[PDB]
Amino acid sequence: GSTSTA
Repeated sequence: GSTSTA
């Protein structure tokens, strides 16, 4: 799993 925001 991965989650990234910007």
